[PDB]
Amino acid sequence: SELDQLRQEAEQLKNQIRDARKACADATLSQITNNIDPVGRIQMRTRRTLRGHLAKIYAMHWGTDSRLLVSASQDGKLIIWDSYTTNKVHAIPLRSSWVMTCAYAPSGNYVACGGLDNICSIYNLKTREGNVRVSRELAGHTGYLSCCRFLDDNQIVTSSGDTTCALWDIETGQQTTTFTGHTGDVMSLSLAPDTRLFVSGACDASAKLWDVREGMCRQTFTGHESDINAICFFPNGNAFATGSDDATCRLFDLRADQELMTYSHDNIICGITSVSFSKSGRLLLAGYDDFNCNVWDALKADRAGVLAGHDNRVSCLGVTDDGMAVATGSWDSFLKIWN
Amino acid sequence: CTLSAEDKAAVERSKMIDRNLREDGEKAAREVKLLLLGAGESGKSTIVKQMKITGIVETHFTFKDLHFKMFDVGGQRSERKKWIHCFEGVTAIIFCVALSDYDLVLAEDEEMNRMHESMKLFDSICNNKWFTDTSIILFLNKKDLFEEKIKKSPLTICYPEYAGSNTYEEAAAYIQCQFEDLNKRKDTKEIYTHFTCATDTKNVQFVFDAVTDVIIKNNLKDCGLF
Amino acid sequence: TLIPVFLILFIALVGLVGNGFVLWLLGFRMRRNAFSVYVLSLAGADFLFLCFQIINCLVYLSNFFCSISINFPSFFTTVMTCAYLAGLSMLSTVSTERCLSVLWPIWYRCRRPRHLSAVVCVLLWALSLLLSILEGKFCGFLFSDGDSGWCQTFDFITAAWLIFLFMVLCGSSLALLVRILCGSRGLPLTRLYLTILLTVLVFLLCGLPFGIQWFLILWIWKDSDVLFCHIHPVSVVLSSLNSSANPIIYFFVGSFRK
Amino acid sequence: VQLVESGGGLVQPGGSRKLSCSASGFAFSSFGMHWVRQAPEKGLEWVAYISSGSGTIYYADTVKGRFTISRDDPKNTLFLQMTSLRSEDTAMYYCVRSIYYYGSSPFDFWGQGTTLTVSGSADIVMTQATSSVPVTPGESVSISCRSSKSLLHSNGNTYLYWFLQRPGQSPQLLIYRMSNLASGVPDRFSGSGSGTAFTLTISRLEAEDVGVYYCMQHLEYPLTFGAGTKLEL
Amino acid sequence: ASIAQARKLVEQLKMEANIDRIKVSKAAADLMAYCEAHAKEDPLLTPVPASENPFR
Ligand SMILES: CC(C)CCC[C@@H](C)[C@H]1CC[C@H]2[C@@H]3CC=C4C[C@@H](O)CC[C@]4(C)[C@H]3CC[C@]12C
Repeated sequence: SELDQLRQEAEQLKNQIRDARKACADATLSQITNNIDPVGRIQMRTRRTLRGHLAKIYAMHWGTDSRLLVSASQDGKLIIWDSYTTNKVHAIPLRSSWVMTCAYAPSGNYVACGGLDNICSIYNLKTREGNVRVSRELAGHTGYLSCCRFLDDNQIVTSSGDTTCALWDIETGQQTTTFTGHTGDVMSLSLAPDTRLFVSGACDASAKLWDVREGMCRQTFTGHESDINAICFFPNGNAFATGSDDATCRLFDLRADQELMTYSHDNIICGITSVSFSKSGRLLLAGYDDFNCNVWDALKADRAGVLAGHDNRVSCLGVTDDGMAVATGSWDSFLKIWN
Repeated sequence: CTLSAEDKAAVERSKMIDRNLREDGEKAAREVKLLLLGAGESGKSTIVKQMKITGIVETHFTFKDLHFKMFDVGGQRSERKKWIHCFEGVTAIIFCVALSDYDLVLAEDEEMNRMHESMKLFDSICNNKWFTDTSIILFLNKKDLFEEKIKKSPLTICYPEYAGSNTYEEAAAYIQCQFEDLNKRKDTKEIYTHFTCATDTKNVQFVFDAVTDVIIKNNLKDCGLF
Repeated sequence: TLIPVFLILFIALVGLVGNGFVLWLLGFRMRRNAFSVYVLSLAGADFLFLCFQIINCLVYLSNFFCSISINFPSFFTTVMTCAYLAGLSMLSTVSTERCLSVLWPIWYRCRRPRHLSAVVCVLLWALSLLLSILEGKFCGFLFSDGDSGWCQTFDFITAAWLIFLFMVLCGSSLALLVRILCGSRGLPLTRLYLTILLTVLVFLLCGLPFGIQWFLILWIWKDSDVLFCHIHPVSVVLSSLNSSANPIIYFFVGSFRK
Repeated sequence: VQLVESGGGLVQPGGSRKLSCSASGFAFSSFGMHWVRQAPEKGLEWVAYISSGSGTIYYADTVKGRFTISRDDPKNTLFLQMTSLRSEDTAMYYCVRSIYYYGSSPFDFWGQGTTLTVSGSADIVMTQATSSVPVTPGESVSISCRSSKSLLHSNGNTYLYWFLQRPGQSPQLLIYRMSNLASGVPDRFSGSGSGTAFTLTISRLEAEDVGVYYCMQHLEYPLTFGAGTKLEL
Repeated sequence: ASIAQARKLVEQLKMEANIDRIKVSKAAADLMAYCEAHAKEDPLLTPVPASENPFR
């Protein structure tokens, strides 16, 4: 059986990568970063409460101008808020009520949402007709859209539930690059600050670092045990942190190909639903299923506070690009802005 | 007062947007949502054609001043847990089992049956965390082909512990009770089991009666009586 | 008679805190159904009634201890009566809404107007206000003078209105109970039946007797002067117990049970 | 996107005439509306403002309580009802479209106008330092407009607008909120200015920049224009 | 054809295994150095004064 010798070839390749990583790591993050004095406690007050969603919210994304944010929900509604003055800038009605993700374009002219209808539709905010209309429907996946993020006004990567990430091209309509290699249910997605790489998480507890330019899986990170739910880069671009269903949040590293710290706690027994990083990268914020977000000192693995404000499961979370505030959505249908 | 003219018009634009979200939520909270489930070729398409006249498939039908939405999810060949937590708060579940598939072993992994996979599916859906109060409207499909297939072959192939003389009544009642036994909690949920065929003329009334019971419970929940 | 006055002061302060928290929560920081309008207006009537109970408590306590001998205005009892009648009418219409939710389920889900709760609240408040200001005018609390002979005929018809509200409460509760215990399947029978009886017994034992003794006993007995020294403080304590228990029954155990 | 305006013409003094403006091509139910008039030789002058959903209506103090603005949402048609047509209401009536959310560009699309020939001390006044500037093409120009009160609100937005009227054409929008270009306007235009002092800097002028340039404030109501500077070749 | 799938998987592993990695302590120092050098421009660690808070 040539498949058996091919499998033992792959097994010794696993062995080589395992001892390469083991010889690669000498000191952890916590041994060399124990000597920095900790933050301590952080008291973030709910500065705003954006209400107007009626069913559960699974998605949120901040603007690059750090003032407008978009949010998606199961009442078929995509709402752009003015986070300073709680005003609803726009309210987009969706053709499919089952949406699991949303993005807000870096230029600010587009939003994209997609869900169980296997289509990450794209909506045009800036219109001469005054209304938000749908511009392109990106129908090429056979599993549900778990994440879709804009690279540019014309390019968008779409994580999907059919194990496949896909670089798209909004002008034509067709996926120029297809990213395969995960074995179950790709759940999340995070773009590099230079937007030339991206990571993704799946339900085989593996985080794969990709390459937008050619379309290959450059690295693979396996340190979890349960299904990865959300993922995020460190702001420097060299590291990323992820969160899975085993109440464990891990900070992996691109340039060393390694896990740096585990941000688990002995008291937490519910799955992370969303993660994000602060502007300096000092804080890691993780949404949770026990209804409240937890802030973590990213360099000491200490919980620096709890953003307890929600009645139901925190589903989505994000820090602004100026680092000013944190918006958390939840299943009780209330965005809260913390500062 | 301490606002501009433009920020004043922004505030009233947001108030109009609030108003339209309120109307659309009141419209969408008075319609009945049903999650249609089942195995492969269980007769789900048959009852879609009965109640009517890629990705998720949604069916709109109305019946006696009640507007229904029925969400077929058979095309979702993915992990069930994520998109099944997206489906809580649904009024009822229409679960489809074909009676005639008791002796049909599965087309893939030939050691395994349709009926025991349908039992495994029913156990996972009924004992779910997200469906602890949801009334399951079980539909038992193809009674006619079950008659011409139980006149010739016994049900002891699928249920050897069954002890009956292979007629229309007791074999169907045994497999009905075998499906009903799959609850851990028989006091929260209410399972509504029906027998039907493609020729059967009125079985949307069964769904209507089950959702009228669920609507009574939700009307009492909305009046504080829970 | 000092300890009934202290008791109604304590129960009225508790009812103030409960109805104020209900008013803030349902007015600003929570969503409202088509049913929470009734709870909000019942808490408003409740707040008005127990504020006037505190000030009628406090003027008596001042004239007892400090000997200030202040005078409360004569038309404050009219608005206190309006608050009490509006509170009992909210109780009756809550029972009627629960009965219509069960007996007509498809109508209550799909075809109920969204403004019906506000329309019913405005009509019942206006009718209670109308009969209270009419009683205050024709009986000597409004515009400084009144005749007892035309006071009695309208005080009896307001007592008849109270009895009509009580029988509407009982009829709707009985219809709801027979429809649930006869033809229902998936419901929590026991807690629902106990809460229906709790609402009816709280109504009969607490809200109704104060109106009966002011509206009706005061005139029919003709010897109420000896009775008032004992009957008038325990009855208004009972109505204050209704007032402090209405937010707990109709909002707190309903929604804040989680 | 077109706003064709009907009605208008030669009327009698003290008469009545309903001017109309039928929108077609956009979601007119989500747009605020204005009427802005100009005299045959003076600058522009704001008339009224009805918003989306007809909730909020202001008027010019010259004609408050005598005009009547009214929108129709299903048919997408805008009305101005005028009664007792005095002789100071001979003007060119423009149907202006505007929309107010964060990042929006009010006063962007204007109607073709309609002529109607007929035979306030706290208002922030806009002063234009000239009315005619002779400029050769390819030359950098600076048009100045002066306020009477600081237009920098506490939120940060400086509600100053720069319009343009080609001779024979309807007005367009160039600069909204003192520093932001409109869409379709070439990037050679650049307005800037501190509190009460504003300069619109045209650079590399061509033949299509010849016209009259208006500075409107939008801090308060009424909206007040400057005189306008007719650029010439 | 599982032979093709296993061959594609093993070519993916043989191109992934031949990469160069830095020491983990160097990366840890780089993460800590970015967090030190950008700590002033972070409005979430320290409570920024309310004049330049845009959120109340
Ligand atoms: C007819 C007029 C004179 C009666 C005035 C009644 C006054 C005192 C007040 C007291 C509390 C008020 C209610 C408080 C709550 C609301 C909820 C709001 O969404 C609709 C109006 C409604 C229902 C108000 C109606 C008017 C009301 C009952």
